[PDB]
Amino acid sequence: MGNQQCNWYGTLYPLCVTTTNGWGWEDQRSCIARSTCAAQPAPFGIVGSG
Repeated sequence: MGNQQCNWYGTLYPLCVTTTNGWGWEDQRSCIARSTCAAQPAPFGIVGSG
């Protein structure tokens, strides 16, 4: 397991790489596109430990 996360201005969201083309939905929850997920500035960005 090794996916990127979306520290969304504080909250957390799973990244939607297939919907990396904007906001998407997956994992029975809402996923945020790749850059829209993490590409955002700090403290926004890729979350997770690895």
